[PDB]
Amino acid sequence: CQDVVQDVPNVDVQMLELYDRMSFKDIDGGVWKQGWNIKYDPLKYNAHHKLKVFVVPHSHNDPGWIQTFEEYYQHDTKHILSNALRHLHDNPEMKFIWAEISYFARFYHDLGENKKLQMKSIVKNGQLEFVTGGWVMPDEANSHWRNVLLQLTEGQTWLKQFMNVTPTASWAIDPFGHSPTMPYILQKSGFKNMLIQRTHYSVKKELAQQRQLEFLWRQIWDNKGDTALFTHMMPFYSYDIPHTCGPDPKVCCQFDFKRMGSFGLSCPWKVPPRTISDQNVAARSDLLVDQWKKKAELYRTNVLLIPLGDNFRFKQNTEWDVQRVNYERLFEHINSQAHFNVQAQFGTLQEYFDAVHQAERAGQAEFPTLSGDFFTYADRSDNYWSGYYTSRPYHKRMDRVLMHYVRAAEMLSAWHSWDGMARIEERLEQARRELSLFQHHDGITGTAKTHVVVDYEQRMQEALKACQMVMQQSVYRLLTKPSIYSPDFSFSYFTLDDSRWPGSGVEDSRTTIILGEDILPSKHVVMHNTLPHWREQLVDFYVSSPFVSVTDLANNPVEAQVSPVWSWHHDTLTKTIHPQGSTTKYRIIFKARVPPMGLATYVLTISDSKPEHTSYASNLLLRKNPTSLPLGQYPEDVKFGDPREISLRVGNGPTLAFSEQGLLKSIQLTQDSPHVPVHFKFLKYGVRSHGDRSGAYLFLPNGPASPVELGQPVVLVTKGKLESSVSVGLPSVVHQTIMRGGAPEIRNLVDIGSLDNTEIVMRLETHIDSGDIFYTDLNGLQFIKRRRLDKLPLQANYYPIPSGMFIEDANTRLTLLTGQPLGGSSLASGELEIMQDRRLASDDERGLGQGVLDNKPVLHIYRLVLEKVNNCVRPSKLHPAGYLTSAAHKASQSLLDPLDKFIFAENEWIGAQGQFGGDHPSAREDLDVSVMRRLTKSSAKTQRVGYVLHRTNLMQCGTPEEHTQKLDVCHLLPNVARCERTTLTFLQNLEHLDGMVAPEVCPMETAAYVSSHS
Ligand SMILES: *[C@H]1O[C@H](CO)[C@@H](O)[C@H](O)[C@H]1NC(C)=O
Ligand SMILES: [Zn+2]
Repeated sequence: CQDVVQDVPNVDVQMLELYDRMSFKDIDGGVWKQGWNIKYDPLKYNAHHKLKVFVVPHSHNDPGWIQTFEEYYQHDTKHILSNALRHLHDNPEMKFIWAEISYFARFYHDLGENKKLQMKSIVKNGQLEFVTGGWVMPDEANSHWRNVLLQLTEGQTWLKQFMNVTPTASWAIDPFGHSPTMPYILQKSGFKNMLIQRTHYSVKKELAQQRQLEFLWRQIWDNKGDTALFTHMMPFYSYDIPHTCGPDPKVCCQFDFKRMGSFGLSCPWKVPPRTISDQNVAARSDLLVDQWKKKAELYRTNVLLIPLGDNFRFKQNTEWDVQRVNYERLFEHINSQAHFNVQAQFGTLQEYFDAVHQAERAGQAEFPTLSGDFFTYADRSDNYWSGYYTSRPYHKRMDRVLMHYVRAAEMLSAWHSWDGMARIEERLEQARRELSLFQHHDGITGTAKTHVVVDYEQRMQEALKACQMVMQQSVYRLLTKPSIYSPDFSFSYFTLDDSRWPGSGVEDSRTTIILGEDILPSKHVVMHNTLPHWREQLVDFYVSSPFVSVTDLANNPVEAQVSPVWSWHHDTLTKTIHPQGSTTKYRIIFKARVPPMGLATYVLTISDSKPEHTSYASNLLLRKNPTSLPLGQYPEDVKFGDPREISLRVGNGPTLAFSEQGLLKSIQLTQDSPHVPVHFKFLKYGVRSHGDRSGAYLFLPNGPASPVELGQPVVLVTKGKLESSVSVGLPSVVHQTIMRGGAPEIRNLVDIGSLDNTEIVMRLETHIDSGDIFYTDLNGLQFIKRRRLDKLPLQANYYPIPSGMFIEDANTRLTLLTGQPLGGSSLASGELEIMQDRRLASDDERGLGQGVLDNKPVLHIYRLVLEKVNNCVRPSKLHPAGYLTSAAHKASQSLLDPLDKFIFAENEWIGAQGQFGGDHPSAREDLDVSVMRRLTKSSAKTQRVGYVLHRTNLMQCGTPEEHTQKLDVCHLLPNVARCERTTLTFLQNLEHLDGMVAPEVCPMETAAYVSSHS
């Protein structure tokens, strides 16, 4: 295995190093506004060395943005695809590329058989080519790598089944900045090439000057280069026709033949296209070939890519004709005029890349190596697209909840083969497709119109219900004596209980377990653990009495804690935000211990008085002018006091101190150790009163953030043996710090209300001497080093925080893990900050046509890990990556893949069993079974189950941490007949494995395996 820590890769371009050296000056470069006046030697091309030009027609189709998926399908996309089928069928030399399989599958299934056959023929013959082949073209900033792989697999599995093709070239022309997670997944999924477009204009200029726009993009930790994927970065400001023929848009716009009047389009540079004729073709060709030869100067081979397309293009039959016939007249002239030394034709993306690599093999070019990412994007001036790292945060959090429910539903149901009447495959395909659709670069990004956001939300709610159905049918089957199991596939044997989604204060969605001597004395509950190691975690349920005790199924008592159910109210009469306790519902909390990829059953039983193994939390309400807070049968009376500082410690864990405003002020790791300053603070950013305004995409603050004025907030302290917490009602945020014996959990119930033109940020202030360095993750997969640059504006220093961020010095590290993607930064040494929500009244001129005024309450979740790192083996100061410690990684897993909780619905569960998975191997802590999916339906004689195995890399800090078992996924199901290593989409077999054993993977590697069972 390669060492991902100690060997700094030697690459030609390392983006952090490039950023440190670049000046980012925004000067007027002439017609290429953000470049320079390109010059070329006319003698470079001649009869023995011609410029080969591939004009690649395309149409950018968004699966929701200004209209919903279905509205665009009906108004635009079905017509584009119907006319592409007709025009390509009738014009053999015409070509077209297509990226979004969600739309193509919607179209293809509605075609009659004759047309399905014509479509398969134009694909098989190379006229219509799929590029990437994912369900969508995903956002690359906020998306989790597991969901980028899920959507890629959904689209490619459909293409293999119906079209018999698997794309090996990727096309990503619209995500707002680009992540190395894409080549990581694509290279492990059979790809050979990829193309990107939205990168900072200063980066395009710098790389163009060195002819480094084509490069072998490897991961930041890859010393050998085996992760490398050839990448083509487009050079100009847009993928539209005016910015794809060459450097001068006033000229290129004349070659977009849809802009002459009858289509309602024109050229803003004021020179319209003119129909090509025999009297003007020489002058028009002279202008176009000049643009092409200028573009060619920015690249190393004699093969040139010229995209020809824009948003929802190629819709009307007359548009297909006007573009095709005019370009055909230009090609016939150009190709017959030797003095141009050009051979131009319509082509596909794969044809371009195959010709580039033929040139490379002929020794005509060598390409530079590159590592790093392409965030944060700016398309012009100081307009940095860091706002969408936070926009519509409710849905960003929903993404992560659904991510986990899809994994858990696919894994729980994979253990058995199911009859078709159970509708398991149907519900899982619906859930995978709605979560996949939301990965779109106007979905999770929060950049769609309000009614489109509602459509994505409704689709995801249906997907969550589908996952719940599959999960509860699977738990009932896995834990019921076989000869007793009698399923009704439409019945709810269990209901899921989720404590953090939508969350307390967001929706009252949880069911109370109703017990009583005259109705039901006890209730079975079941926990699932999707991770491949034994895991303990506190779990809580609402119960109708405080006198409840817990047992495992062998009837062994389990220690439990009961606390009140507290809800916060914005009291419009007293004008204060304060908590109310329930006098008939209570929370019971206990530690569940669950096998690897397994289930564990417990029983909750009511008694007439305080049970021996259940304790009760104390509660203290700090505020001036308190009023009583009765709690029904709860056995401990609420105490009151004036605001004051307080300290809490649960178990042997850290001791946390809080200010009189209920905000953390210090963390003391052990009895002996020091009280380290760690202060939470809430601040607000505003919007500029003149100049450009922040909107869904852009973050354009009117200077550094200002502190939220807190007043004298109400603080609630709950102290228990198993769990303690401090909660405070601040303006727009109920902020909660929860302690269970390890790193605290932070929950913010964020309701920005009607505060227009405001972005609320949560900042941590420490005295850690981090300087200008901080680390943020990319897609939940890797941590990359960031350097704050005072030569760039504040918004350029904001990066996506898809799952975590940290700062450190020689001795101390503070890591904040997140349960949802948000934007953040470290704007000064010792600080971390992360945006909570943003409400903007203005549109930011990128096409959305509205501000962001549809905010709703969201419960954000986090874990805060302060650690000593002086003993850790860390990368050298020149390495571009960082790595988590064991405790930080486990804290991230506690947020993203918590235990699932099921409450048995009926009064009695006949045939109930206590555990499932006790014999499953408990794998080393850095290994995860990211995906477990049965790939065959019940009628297949040979069953197949696919697994994606991911190993992260954790720092070595001196903990012996030992005894774990080897995990061989190919032997998790019995009767194994074959084990194969496959691409990550499961679509191609790469290796037949000896002994039917699937090896574990190396740190930072991901592999897929498929086991076959007789
Ligand atoms: C397409 O798939 C392979 C090449 O990928 C080809 O040999 C096969 O005949 C085609 N279609 C079928 C029958 O799978
Ligand atoms: Zn788009």
